[PDB]
Amino acid sequence: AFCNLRRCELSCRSLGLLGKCIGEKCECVPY
Repeated sequence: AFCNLRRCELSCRSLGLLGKCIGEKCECVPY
């Protein structure tokens, strides 16, 4: 099913950065 963006954000929040949905998948923003 389509990517949960809010779940991806919280999963990146563990490290201290936000999340991006990238095709059924999740990556984070180390800017």
